Formats: sequence, structure tokens, C-alpha cells
Amino acid sequence: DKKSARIRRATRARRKLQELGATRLVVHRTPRHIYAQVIAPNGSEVLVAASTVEKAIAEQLKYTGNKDAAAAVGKAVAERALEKGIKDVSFDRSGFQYHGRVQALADAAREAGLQF
Amino acid sequence: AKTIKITQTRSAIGRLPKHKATLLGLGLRRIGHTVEREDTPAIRGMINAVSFMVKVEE
Amino acid sequence: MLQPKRTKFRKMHKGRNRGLAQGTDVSFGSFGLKAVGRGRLTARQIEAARRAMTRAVKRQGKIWIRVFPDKPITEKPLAVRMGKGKGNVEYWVALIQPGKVLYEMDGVPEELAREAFKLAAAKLPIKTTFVTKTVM
Amino acid sequence: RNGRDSEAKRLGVKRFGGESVLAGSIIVRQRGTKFHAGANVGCGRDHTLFAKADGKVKFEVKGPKNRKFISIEAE
Amino acid sequence: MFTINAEVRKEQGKGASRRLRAANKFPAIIYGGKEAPLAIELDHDKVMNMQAKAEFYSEVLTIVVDGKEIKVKAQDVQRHPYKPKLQHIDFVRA
RNA sequence: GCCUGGCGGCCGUAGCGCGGUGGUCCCACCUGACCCCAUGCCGAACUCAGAAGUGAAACGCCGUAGCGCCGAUGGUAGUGUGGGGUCUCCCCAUGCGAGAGUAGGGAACUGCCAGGCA
RNA sequence: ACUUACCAACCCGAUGCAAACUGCGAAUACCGGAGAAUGUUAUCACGGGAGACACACGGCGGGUGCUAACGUCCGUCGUGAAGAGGGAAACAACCCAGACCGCCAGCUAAGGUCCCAAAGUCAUGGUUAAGUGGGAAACGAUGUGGGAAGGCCCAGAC
RNA sequence: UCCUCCUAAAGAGUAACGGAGGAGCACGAAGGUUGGCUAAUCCUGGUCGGACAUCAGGAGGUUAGUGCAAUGGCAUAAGCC
RNA sequence: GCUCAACGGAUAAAAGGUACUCCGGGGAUAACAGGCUGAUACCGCCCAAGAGUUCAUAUCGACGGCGGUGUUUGGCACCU
Repeated sequence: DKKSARIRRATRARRKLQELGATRLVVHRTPRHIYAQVIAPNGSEVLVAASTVEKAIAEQLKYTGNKDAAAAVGKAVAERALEKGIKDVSFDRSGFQYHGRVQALADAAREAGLQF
Repeated sequence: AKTIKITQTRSAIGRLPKHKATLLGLGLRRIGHTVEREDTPAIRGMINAVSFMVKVEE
Repeated sequence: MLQPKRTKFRKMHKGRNRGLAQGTDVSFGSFGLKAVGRGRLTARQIEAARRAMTRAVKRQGKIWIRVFPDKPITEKPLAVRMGKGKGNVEYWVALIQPGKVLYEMDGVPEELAREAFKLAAAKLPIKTTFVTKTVM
Repeated sequence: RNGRDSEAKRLGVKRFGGESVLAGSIIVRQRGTKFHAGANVGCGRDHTLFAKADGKVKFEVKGPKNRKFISIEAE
Repeated sequence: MFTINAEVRKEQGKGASRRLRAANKFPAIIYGGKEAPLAIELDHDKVMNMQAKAEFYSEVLTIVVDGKEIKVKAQDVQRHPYKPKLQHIDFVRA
């Protein structure tokens, strides 16, 4: 199973970040969307979330689900997270390779001020 | 303030160290030593522990 | 003589024989020879008793030996001192408690089961009794 | 042919539940991870679990495999 | 068709049960349905000669306790290991 | 309110199996690959650019107990203390009291956020 | 390729066994925290002086032995050692009990009350006739007291 | 002399010429980290090819593996690249 | 830089005989005898397959079972 293989790739860094107790920026890449949400150190409650399924992001994009869309989402999460006093997170790539548009999303979150 | 009265009725010679400690907890020194104590479940547990060698009266 | 085909360790500790038994109902057959005494049973006593039964109720019937030895008993030879290791495995016993159905029998009348179980209970060291297959 | 055994290694639980510890204190000297490390507990190289912060020892059972964690409550 | 006169056990545990079997009785319980389980003591000899029949384990029994009647069925009997006597009987309501 | 996605609590009353259903959005399969990147061969996987087509598989949801799972009451085993016997084993008073089995329960419950529909 | 009273893997149902098996799991013990009463600080640390490092039996849990030994080796508790007194005839270690001294005073524990020998030849209801009591098993037997049933039976049973 | 299990009485420790086994090393990668992956065995199909060498699919679930004993661990892998 | 492996390592460096023997000790520890035990030994009994022309029990009694004795071979190391 592809989804289950991804989750067991995620698990080590997930449990390590729950062990350190850092607020994590969980990404989620789908073939036509990217999702990004900032989660509290208790793991239960979210703080900030942006994604391409929001029409505030989706209307200003050509196609949700490429590197431009993901850069838009990273910029959005960094902006909202700085508006809510969150400065220093840890990036949870959530089982994907840090390569494509998760790299675009995280680089875009680092340009717009979010410290990781 | 019920003050149950406790009497030692057997010797404490061949006894376990826990039971001699309990008789020292109750304050009993020799056979036929009537000693009055408060009636609380801690004291009652001590009387229960050595009930074969204390006659209690209330 | 009965003996396990292949053990895991050759010498077992003595240990004790306490409490009651597990095999208690006549399970497979219809009549049963149930232990009352404690004791232990060598493989020679089980074989002796089984030959007494098989002779007694001739080659009709069907007999189940519900106990199996599987416990090795070691002895030291004669004129050997104490110490210098554990002895050697001489025979194999089954440990019996009160309640074990030692044997079962089916396919005979009850009066032959009485007869074979009398004939074979005189080859065993434990006090024994006769039971039937009770329904629940 | 026999007659040998190793020296006894003195494993086990050194600090039990609710027992106040200093930082650095060994909680369970053990052999695999029979007990796993929880919050404020570290696992040493020989799977010795030691108190990484001060507090109270908390034995718990977590996760999908029913593992036996050992946390430390800050106290 | 069997009527088994019973009493209610005011005492239980291994002390009280072993005291109850030396007095030629044995404990039992009636559970099942929606009601609470009912601890019951039974005379021994009546139930032993009664269960020598086969119909004891198949037919609906009637247990008379405190002048009532509970139509039960004999669920499961603990027997003594090496003696012809009974330890305990579970009766499911019917 | 209903549905879907993410991250958790919880860790089988939560999992399996059999049957039914879902795609506007979401998700999955999918379409293509010269590029970013990749295969000890292969765009199968990973990755990228997309959205024609289908919900077949997958996944979710709804049923169904064939099984797994939970599980009393009672009794039994054991046992701390004191006493007793016919004493390699048991009994008595007393305190604790299972495992297995039975009746039964049972196809989860829930928090935060986000999107679609009414 | 054709037949077969023989054996039998795996799977399923039922039955047991395990110190070096565990999908379960006590009592107890141990560690930690709080609280009351009691205890001549009984606790810990430091310093002066040791002695001792042959243990024995008895209960409980075991290894070894033959579930042999007044055997041997452990764990734990008691006593002896180093503890007299009363009891078990006599009997370190078993049961009761811990001796500062005195008394021709009382009450008791274990154990006992016919005589040696202190105290019931006590009271009520049973049992055994074997001197059982006051050694010893498998097994044998119309010994004898009790209990629950059952077959036949004054259309006459044994 | 040292390691592992049992004895060992559910904390630790615990004896016997008690029951069973091992060590007196290996490794510059078999260490560090990052990224990824998941076994045994059996069934079916398939050139030489066979009970068993490779391929493909299914069942299965870690019965596998862990440089070397045994025990405890290990999927977030401590296993494999 | 040590199989100092007798692994808390006496030396850098070490095998035997003694019935020609000797001294200090020990019943802490053997040989005899006693004691405890009874595996073994001896004696007895229980079941009865069978042998005995038939017929288990005149006489024997397989496979097994339960005791007694303290007569063997032992075990222990309590007395010396």
C-alpha cells in the first residue's frame, strides 16, 4: 500500500518531533493539491493551515498541484503563522522526499520569515 | 474517642519479626498487659495482624 | 513401553506432585479407570496394565491410554558416592494426581469393563476407581 | 561437563512509580527495551533508561503495540 | 418435571462453601435473563440421585426458592474430582 | 446537520472475513515525461507537467457476528497469618483470590483544523 | 498406466505434560509517598575496641539423593549455640515460656485429673471389643454404628 | 577467569563435583548520518532446470534476520540496500 | 611488553620417593566396629497370563504391584 508505506516513512521524524516537543509544519502533497498546517507541540491542535483547496489561494493560481501552487501555500502559511506569533517551527515533510514541491513549499516558507 | 482496650494473651517468643514489631506498635510488653488505645483503622489493623495473641475488649 | 520420541533436555528436576488433576471426565470412551491416589506411574506399569486390559476384553473394544510418561527419572548406580553429577535416566514416569482418568474403554459391556479394570488396577501402585461417561 | 554460570548483572527497576528522581538517575537497568523511553527519559547505549529531567517516575502503557513507556512528570 | 427446593446463600467464598459441603449441601447459582444472578444452596443427595437421570440435563427444571418457582435449565456442573459428589451447578433461566 | 482530507487521543467492545454503496468537491487509480529528480534493468517506485476517463482496484461509509476481541456472578485452584492431621500431602479459622469456562457484550468512541453540499 | 488388510505430513475437532514453554496471573515480598498511635533513637554517620568467617536442628520453598538418612547444598523464619523453668517417660534443636533477689501467697500456658503422681475414678450423647487405644501397606472379609437410594414382596418374595 | 538460561521461592542477590551452552574475538566498514526497502516457507506458471539456483504471480505473516552462545530486545526497525 | 589461564597474579627461575621414616594436629577426615537409611540383598504377600493331558492357585508362576527384616553390597560421616 502506497499510503501505508508513506506513513511508515513519516513515523520516525514524527515521533522524534513529538519527543523534542517542537511545533511542526506538516506538509501533505496530493496529485492536485498541497496542504500545509502548523500543529502545536501536543500534536492534537492546529494553529495555522493553508492549502490549495482554499479559494483565497486557488483563484490566483493557474493549476493547484505544481511548484507555483506550493510556493503560494508556503508563503501563505508563513504569513499567517507570523500573524499569529509563531516564529520557529520544525518542518515535518510527512513521508515525501524533500525534493519537488515540498521543497518549493518549505523554501517559500523560509523566504517569508518562518524560522527553520 | 472510643478507646479500645487491648491485652496480650500469649508469649511473643517464637514469633515473626513483623509480629513483635506490631506488639511494640501497640505498646504491649508482657502477657496480661492491658493497654488502651484509640479505635482507628490503623490500630485495628495492628490488632488484626496479631489477633492470635491479643484479646481485645470494647 | 512409552517414552517420548525426542526430548528437549535429558534430565528433569524432581519437583512435586500437588493438587488435583485435569483429565477428569471420561472423554473419548465410555468407561474409565480413574485415579484416586496420588503416586506416579512408570511406563512398565502402564504397559502391564494395558496388557491386562487388552487380554481381558479380548481384541474387541477400544482402549485409550489417557496418561503418558514424559518425565525422566534418574538413578545413581550401586557403590557410587553422593555428588559427582546427576544420575542416569533409568525410566520414565507419569505424575498422577487424584482425578486422572488413567484409561478409557469403549465397545464392551460395563461388566467386562469392570472386569478388565479390576484386572489392570492390580498392576498399578495407586488406588483407583471405575467411572462412567457422564453427560455434562 | 557443567558447573559454570556468569556473574549476576543486577538488572531491573531501580526507581519505581511515583519515586522522586534527580536528573541523571538510572530508572531501569535492563537488557533489551523491555521498557521504552517516554517523556524526559533517555535510553542509554545498553538500553538503560535514565532520568533526563527531575520529577516523578511514571510507568505507562502506550501505543498500538501496548509498549511500557516510562515518563517523568516535572516535579 | 423436577422440583429442587433451595435456599438463598447469605455467605459465600471458599470458607462458607466448604462449610456448606461438609453439611451435606452444595452451592449453586441461577443466572441468565435480565435479573441479577441468584446464589442458591441445594441439598446434595436429592440433586445427586436426581442427576443420575439423563432428563436432568435436558428438561426444564423448577427450583423453589423462598416459596417462588424459577424454571431453569442445568447449564454446567462442577463435580468433585475423585468422589461421586457435586461441587457446584450453574443453572441458566428458562 | 451530511460527506471528504490532514494531524492527534485511544490501542482489537477498535481487527479480520462476507455483502452493498460513493465520486459535484475531496481522494485514489489515471494522462504524459524533453525538462527538476529516479531506476544496481524499467517514469513499476520516486519525481515533475497535467485532467481526458473510471470509481474496477484502492480508500471511506453502511450492513452482516463466521471468527478474532471484551467479559461478569458463582464455584474452583493457589496463598499471607494462626492452628491441626493419617503429615513426599492435605484440613481448619481467617484475610486476599485467580486462570480457564458460562450468561452476555460486541462489528468502536472522540478532539482540533480545512474543504464540498444542504 | 492398473489394484491395495500398511504407514503417515499439513489442516480441523477433542485430551494431557514442561525448571531451561507463556497469547494469562495471584497471595506474599520489595521499593516509594502520606497519615495516627506506640517504641528508653529503636535510625544514620563518624571514631575507639572487638569477636567471628566449623554451625546444628525444626517449619515452609527447592536442588541433589531413592520426595533414603540425625544425608548434602541453598532461600526464609524459629529455637539451640549463648536460655534456665513446665510439658513430650528419659530427650540441645519439638510444644509452652524467656530465670535481678526473697516468700511453707494467688491466677494461668502447653500439658493434664484411677494409683505411682498435683488435680474430674465429672456431666450429657454416641462409637470399638480389637487391650484397638498403645507400630506397619497393597489386598482380603455376611465384624459393627450411621446415611441416601434401588430390585423383588402377603395376585405370597428370600 | 569471563558471558547466557534454569535452579532462584513474581525487586536485587543466592549454593552444590546441580542441569544446559558459549568466550579469550571480528569489523576502517560490519562504525556515523542521510534517503529508501521488508522476511522464512509453501502453492501455481515458466528454456536448459532437477526436491531445492533465476523470473512472474498468489498464500503467509517475521515461523526470518541480527558477524559468533543463550536470553531479553528490534518494524519508528536494532534487519536489508 | 604476561594461556602471570591455579585468570586478585606467592619466585625472573622448581619434579618425584619413603614400608627407614619423623614431628604437630584431627574423630573437623578414611580403613574396623557401632549408629542413621534401606537403594541393593534376603524373606513374605497381592493380581493372575500361562505351564501342569483337562484344570490359573497339587506344584510352579510371566508382565506388574505392596510390605517386612537389619542377615549382604552400599550411602552418610554422628562416636572413638
